[PDB]
Amino acid sequence: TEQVTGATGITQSTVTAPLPEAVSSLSLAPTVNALDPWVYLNQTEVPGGTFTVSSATQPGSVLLELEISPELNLYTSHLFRMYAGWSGGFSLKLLVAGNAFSAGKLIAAIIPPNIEVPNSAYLLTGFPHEILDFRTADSMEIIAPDIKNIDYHFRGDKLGKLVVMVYSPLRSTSADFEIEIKLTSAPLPDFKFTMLVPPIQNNALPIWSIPQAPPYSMVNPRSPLTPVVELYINSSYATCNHQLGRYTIYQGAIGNSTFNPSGAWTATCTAEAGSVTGHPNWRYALLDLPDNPTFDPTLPPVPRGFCDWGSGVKSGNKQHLVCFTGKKVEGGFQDVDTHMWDYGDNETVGLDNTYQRTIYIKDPSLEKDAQYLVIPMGVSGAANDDTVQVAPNCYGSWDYAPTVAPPLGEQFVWFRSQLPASKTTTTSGVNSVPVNVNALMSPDLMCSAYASGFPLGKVALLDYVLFGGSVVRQFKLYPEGYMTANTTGSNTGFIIPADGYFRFNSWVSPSFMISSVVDLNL
Amino acid sequence: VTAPLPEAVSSLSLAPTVNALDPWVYLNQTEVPGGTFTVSSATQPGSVLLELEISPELNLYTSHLFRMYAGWSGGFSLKLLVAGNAFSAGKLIAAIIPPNIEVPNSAYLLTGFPHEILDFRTADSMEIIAPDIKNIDYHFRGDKLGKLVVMVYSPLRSTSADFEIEIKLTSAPLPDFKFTMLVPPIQNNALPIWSIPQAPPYSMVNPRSPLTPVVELYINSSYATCNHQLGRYTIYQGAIGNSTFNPSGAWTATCTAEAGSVTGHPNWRYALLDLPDNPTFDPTLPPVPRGFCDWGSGVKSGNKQHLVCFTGKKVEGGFQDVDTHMWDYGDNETVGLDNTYQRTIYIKDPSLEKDAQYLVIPMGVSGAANDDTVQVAPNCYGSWDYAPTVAPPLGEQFVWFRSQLPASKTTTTSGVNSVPVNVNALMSPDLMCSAYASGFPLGKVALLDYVLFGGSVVRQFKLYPEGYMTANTTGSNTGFIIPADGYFRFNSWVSPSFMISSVVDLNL
Amino acid sequence: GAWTATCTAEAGSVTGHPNWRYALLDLPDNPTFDPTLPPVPRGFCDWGSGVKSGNKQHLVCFTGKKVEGGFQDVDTHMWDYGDNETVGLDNTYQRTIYIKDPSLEKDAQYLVIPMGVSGAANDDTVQVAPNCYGSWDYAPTVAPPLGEQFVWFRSQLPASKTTTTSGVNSVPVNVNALMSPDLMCSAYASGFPLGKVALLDYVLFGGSVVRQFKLYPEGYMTANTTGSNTGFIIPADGYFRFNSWVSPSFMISSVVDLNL
Amino acid sequence: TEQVTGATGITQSTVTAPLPEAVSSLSLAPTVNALDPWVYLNQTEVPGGTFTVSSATQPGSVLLELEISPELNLYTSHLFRMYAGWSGGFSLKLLVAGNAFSAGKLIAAIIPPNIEVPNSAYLLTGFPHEILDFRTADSMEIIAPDIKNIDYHFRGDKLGKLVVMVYSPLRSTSADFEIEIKLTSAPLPDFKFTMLVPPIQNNALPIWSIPQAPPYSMVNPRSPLTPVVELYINSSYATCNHQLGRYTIYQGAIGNSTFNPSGAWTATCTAEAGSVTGHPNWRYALLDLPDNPTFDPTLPPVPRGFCDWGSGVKSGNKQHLVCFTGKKVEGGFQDVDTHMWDYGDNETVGLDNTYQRTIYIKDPSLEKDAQYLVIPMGVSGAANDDTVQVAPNCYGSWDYAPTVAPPLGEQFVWFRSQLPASKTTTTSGVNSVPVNVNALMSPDLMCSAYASGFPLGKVALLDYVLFGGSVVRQFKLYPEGYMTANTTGSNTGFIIPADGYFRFNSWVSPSFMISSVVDLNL
Amino acid sequence: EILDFRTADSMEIIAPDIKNIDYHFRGDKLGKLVVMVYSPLRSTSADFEIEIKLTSAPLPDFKFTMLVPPIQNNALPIWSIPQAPPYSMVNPRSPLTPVVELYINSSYATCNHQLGRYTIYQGAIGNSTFNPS
Repeated sequence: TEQVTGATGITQSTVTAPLPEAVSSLSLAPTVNALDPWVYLNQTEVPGGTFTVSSATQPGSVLLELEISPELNLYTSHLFRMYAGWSGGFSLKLLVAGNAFSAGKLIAAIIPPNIEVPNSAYLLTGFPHEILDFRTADSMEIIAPDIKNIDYHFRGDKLGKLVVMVYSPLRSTSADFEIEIKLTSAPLPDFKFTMLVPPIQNNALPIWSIPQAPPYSMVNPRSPLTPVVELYINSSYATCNHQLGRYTIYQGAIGNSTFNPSGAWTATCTAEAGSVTGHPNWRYALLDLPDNPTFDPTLPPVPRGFCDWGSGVKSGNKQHLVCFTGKKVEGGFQDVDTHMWDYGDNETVGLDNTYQRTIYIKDPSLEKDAQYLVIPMGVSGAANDDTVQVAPNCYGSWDYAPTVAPPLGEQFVWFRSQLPASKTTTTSGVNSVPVNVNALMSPDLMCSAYASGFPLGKVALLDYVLFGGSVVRQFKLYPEGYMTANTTGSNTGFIIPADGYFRFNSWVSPSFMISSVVDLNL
Repeated sequence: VTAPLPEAVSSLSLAPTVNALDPWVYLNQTEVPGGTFTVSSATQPGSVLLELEISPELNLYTSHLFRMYAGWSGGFSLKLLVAGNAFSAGKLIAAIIPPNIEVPNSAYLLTGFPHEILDFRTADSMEIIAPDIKNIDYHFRGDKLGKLVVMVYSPLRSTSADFEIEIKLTSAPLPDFKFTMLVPPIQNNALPIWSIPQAPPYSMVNPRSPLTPVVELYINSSYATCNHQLGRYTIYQGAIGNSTFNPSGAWTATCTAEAGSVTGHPNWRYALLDLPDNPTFDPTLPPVPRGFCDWGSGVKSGNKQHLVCFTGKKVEGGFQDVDTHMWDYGDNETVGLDNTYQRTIYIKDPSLEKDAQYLVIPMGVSGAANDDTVQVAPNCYGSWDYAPTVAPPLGEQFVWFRSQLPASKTTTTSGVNSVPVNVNALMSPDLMCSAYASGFPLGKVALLDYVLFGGSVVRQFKLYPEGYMTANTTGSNTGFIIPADGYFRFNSWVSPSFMISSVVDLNL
Repeated sequence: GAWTATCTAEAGSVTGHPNWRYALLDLPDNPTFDPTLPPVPRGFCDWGSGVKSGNKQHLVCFTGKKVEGGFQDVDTHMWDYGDNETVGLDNTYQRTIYIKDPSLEKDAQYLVIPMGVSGAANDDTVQVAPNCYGSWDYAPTVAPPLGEQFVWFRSQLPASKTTTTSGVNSVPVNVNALMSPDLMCSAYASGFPLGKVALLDYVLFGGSVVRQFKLYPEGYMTANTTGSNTGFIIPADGYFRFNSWVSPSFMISSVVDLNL
Repeated sequence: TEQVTGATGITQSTVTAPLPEAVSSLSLAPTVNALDPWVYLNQTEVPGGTFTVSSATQPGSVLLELEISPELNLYTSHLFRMYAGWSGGFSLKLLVAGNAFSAGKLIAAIIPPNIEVPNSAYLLTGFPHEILDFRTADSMEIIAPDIKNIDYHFRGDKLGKLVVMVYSPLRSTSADFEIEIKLTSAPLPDFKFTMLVPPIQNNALPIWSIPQAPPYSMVNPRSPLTPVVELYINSSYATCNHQLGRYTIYQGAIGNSTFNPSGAWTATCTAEAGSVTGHPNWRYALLDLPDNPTFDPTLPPVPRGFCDWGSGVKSGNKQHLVCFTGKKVEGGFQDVDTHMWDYGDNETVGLDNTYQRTIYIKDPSLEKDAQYLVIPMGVSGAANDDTVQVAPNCYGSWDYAPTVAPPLGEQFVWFRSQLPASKTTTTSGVNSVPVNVNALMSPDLMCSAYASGFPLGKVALLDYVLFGGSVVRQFKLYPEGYMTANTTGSNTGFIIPADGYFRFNSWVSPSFMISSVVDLNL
Repeated sequence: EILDFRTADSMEIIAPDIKNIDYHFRGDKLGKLVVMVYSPLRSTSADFEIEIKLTSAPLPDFKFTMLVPPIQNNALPIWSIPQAPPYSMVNPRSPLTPVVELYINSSYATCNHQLGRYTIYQGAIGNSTFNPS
């Protein structure tokens, strides 16, 4: 069908099925559960279906990739949580923003299941497909068939994918009119469910309901016992090699990450003899691991969720970590006092800043092979926020969290925590300096995330309401744990408030660029 | 096509009295109150531009009749007008929202609802019938209502025009639409038409600076946000904070004046404001007397910043030897007290009597204080529902009621010399007059025409329910002025997101 | 806003009791002294304390020499209207006014804050506004229809006496205003039916006690009163509410006993 | 109906009647005079029907306002002069300039009679109406009905109005393409006249024929006996408070304005005793008013059309007015001689510069209560063109002409007159200085205006032909008397020639802005 | 409907059941019947209170539904008081002393007692108890 615009211009509401539909008989299905007709009639936006194509996007890179599955339409996905088996295709719609002054083509091809998706103008046309002009636009209705060899799917079956790619780049220099694409779908008339079953499955919940709580209520994994004073963003902090604050939906807490940071914040050491030749006698001590009684590489080499300060790579007499320390005694501990301690030993690499039992202790009179408390508390010496930020190098094979960096153009938003500075009037020899701690992610959000497991291949785009809805920033939360925001400026000290009320916006693809922009320089 | 969901004529048999309407009301078409919004490339995707409800408010004729009637039924034939251009890129999807049903943030989900779409480029408006979804034979007053939600089916990719598009909605009750239960024409619902009496702003009063006529209107980018108390008013909540409908009466005040001296620098003496309105210093009622003062000259300036005041010892019959005296708020040397809202204040008089009421007339300001300093109202923190600090939506600036404050100098050694300054009042009770007279449609903004030269020049301002007016400004300047000729006039109801078509060049 | 005012303060000497000097009110609203526009600045004052009292009756005022930026030495000063010794000028509306200050500069603007009264002046004396005659369509004098009395907005004016020899001491008195702009607010908002008087109910004790008043289009409010008293007062609790449109001849069913 | 443009673009010739037509039976009409069919077929431009809408015009302000009456179409109006009663509607056409690159809507609503016309996008849609797009344009044919409660109108009946307003503002930044709107009309087939009557009525003549005469032939009311040396324009001369040169079509000559300025230029005074304390003894004198023998406020306080120089507000020994003066004697006057005279007295305000009998006279030996001639002649002292321009302040209740200022953007064009300077070689004590006089309007034009009374609510747009048609300026003549031109520059000394040949262009609304522009700076 | 005091004949006004719903449950919002003095007693020659009684009867269409056991929290239309002399009643202020008589005193303008106070809705108020003894 075709229609003219308000005046001039021409827009086509194309409908076609690039690949024929082979409706299954559902004979093997024990019971073919029907479905509400108004669901077929109604259309919904596919998760991650909103991809924007500008004149800068390279031609050939795929912008959208959807598995033909009940997850496409919200209603069908929610029902699929009720049922067990599903069948039938989907009527996907491509809503395009056509102006008749733009110039370019997009191509939508249905990739069969178990077939790799290529990304190039060439080499992608082979698949059954359709080409949409940007000047025509308006709702190319793709009848995405249900490519099947079994009569109806069970959970986990590999599924065909619809992929949209820039067929011909946008070039019309009408002053950078980007084209936004919305994709919607709904079950085809042939779609049917089967085998009703209690509604608890592995489905990612179609909408993840964010508990309306503020960040300052959240705990700081790297700095428990310290409220999250504000959310924070820095350009310099490219990567994050932390092991205490790191959680993911799939693998759970990683490395030293724990869901009770305050609970595990404490640790103990055996205080083995010997010391390095530093001006203050730094007696060695080995952290005792309740979970690793038999020291082996596959488990962590330090107590779960112990410490992540990692002040200096070669910190000698300039930087230190300060901690309460007391000798274990009947009941509790003996005269617990603050002391300047360090990871491993400065004298040797691989131990200067790593994760191992061996650690410096300021206490000159540290008893040989006596259990000693250690509370990392804070930092002293010449440390600063960035020196704290760099976590110690973790090595071995103890499933430690790999260091990660945000996608180009985005930056890691952190849960900034203000660390009080403890200073002694008497000559205890130790004076913690004011410092701050940044946490990649807090377990509180991750709890609701685990409840509403992310849909595979999608990314939680959470918009952060700050001033009662007047100001709404947008942070992209990745399933790996880190949260990122699209930033244009280049500043290290830019701040975000801690008003709260995180809310779920929609499911977007990792490549998706946040429409909202945070000017760090501003 | 035109009707995504066919209307279900209700038999109304349950209605005690079927109140028909003039057929010509159905025949005629007209724009709807508040059904005006601006869509622009700067708009955020997935953000509902506008939300309505199938209700007699859609048609102004139907609303006017609704003031007479208690019950009503039927949908609304709605026609959507687009101020589009050829360069425009995008489509609009309007999805009728049955009551109790939530609205998805995505157009791909809005498509499921009974909807209908046009193109920005096409000129002929599209007609969408928005049926009334009823679970009862007819609809009483105050019940939940199905919503009409307009969403940009496609945002502005080309954006070659780079100027927003105006949308206006027209509605018509369906032939099946019927009223019932005739009642006296007095309803809490907002009147479709707001009639603003012609009163020049100078004819209005300045809450911040009584006794000084509003000399002009002011615009300033520097004054990004408003934290004032006296000026603020609200259509719904009435007066907020210290603000009162009589700034003149509340201007006077007094303090018990306990015999105490300043601690950091004992050149001043401490006095506590009595609270006739608040019998006891409660954390919920205002800490300062109703409508007293919000100069906030000093932030930490113990001496350089000072407020003037006519002060006198209280005696039988009246006060004593009322003389100018310079004063401050709380403890200048104290954090949380140098500039806050509480009883303690500075007093210049070296001699202050132990617990004697002193007249307090804030009068004016002294020292190095300036307009910028006074514009910053004292920071007040507590649990007495202080008036919240507000700022205009991005792209719009506050318009204030500028007032001129005369200076006062003394040759004799009274030690007080009031520096000349200006004052800015957020809103006027004289405009709240007609505001309260005619209610605001919920979640809608009044668009006011301000006429200066007998109609030759008009400035359009948005007046929000919160009580603050804004103007679209392309430029950025600090000292921009607007005359006080007057003749405020109501234009239309617009959504808060609406952008004023007219623009004001501040750099001019 | 109109309360403040200024006078050119020309070099004129008082007659009768010396030590006072004449001053002319400047007319920012009225550029030039005209027989049609008001002779005094808009909304200046109408105290009219004295009728022929050269010294017994007087008005207080905060006055200061006008200079760049602002006024100078704003101090209380005793003042009056026109020529207290002159018939047709003692109590009228003309730029000429008494000034207590012995030192008045030749043609310098002075701040004029009418503030309050002084001397023998009392509430009755202030209640009599100065007689104004001319062609400037001054507000006509009005009286209530027989059997009804005006209801006024009483206000309290604090006194002020000085220990230092400033020579000015304000006597405490009250003030009565015929109508309030805060009520004319809604009056203008909703016009009056032609030739009809609004009958409004005034509620004092949360509805326990009500008082019916008529609000005439001329601005004055009246109440039917069987008794006759001078000092009768009514609480200011509030809650004015419109009852019904009535003809001017209407007699309020409710009655207020003044002797009570 | 619809039609495409030369290529692309789309234009609609809409026809519709927003309000139904109720044709009267004309039963009560004694005789229903028919009307020439070709008049119905033919279309004409309505007076004031050419209103231009640009992207700067505020949305909401009404641009056009036409009473549905025979005055709309020229032919019908001229016939209506022949007849007595009229009936029937009109087919109004909206000719729009649509480009398909513009963007905006205008709204035309038929206001019923005796109903106030509002001006706002909202609050105006209630009336029966139609919305025209600027991209479609081309002749929306509005069938303006004849809203009647009487079967056929008599003269003076209130009539419904068609009002056109900016429904949606023009914004298309195609480099300031303003849109010009022409409105034309013609009687509907039902239109009929009745009761033929001799053709002399109160109708404004449909076209006002300007007598082809030059300004220098015109007289200068403020300075008779002095030819109008040129037409003149000044930025500084904002308002005009003159009482000698002021005429209007409706109320006739106002204040001291007279149709024989030269005839009344003379006056006489009684020369009452007393003088002010100025260095030269300025004897007082009271002007005798033939029309005001009993001095009363309602009539003027000075002789009709006496004097308007008004040199100085506080002119003492620096400025004066000079006039021939002679003592009345048997026959004529005794030794009439020039003398420096003044309005009222400098010593007092309200008399310094006002209109009253009392006036200064230079003559030291001015006889008490002796009639004396006064001929204002010219000016002396330190006067200049602008000091002369300011007329004296007029006060009282003698129906004096109110001071007026032009609409914003326009300026008062004047009839500049060059005043010869009389200088005495002998010590007569008086020396007139060269000066000029500006006149708001001359009675000569107003004579033809009275003949062709202006249509109510319209303004005479007269184009001034100067160089034989090569140069044609445009001056808007308001019925109040003043003539104005749209000026862009800001200069006080800009001049217009006195070639002549004023010609009538068309009837425009007061809000109308002259298309032609005069650059004062140029 | 409007009635005049002077007339003795009763005026019948039908009080319709305004329903936005098929039928009412217990506790729903209901249309109110309001009686107001249309014109005041300006004459006041009587100066005595005029008593008003209201009588009602269900309209023919009036109908019930959903039979249920007869127990509801609503107040009974008729209140039955056992015949008990006040001296047979107990005095909270002074137990052990029978209520000798009922007392009126103009001087006792207001009551500030705690023990005596009782409330139908709130039961005992302040120190008051159902067993003063």
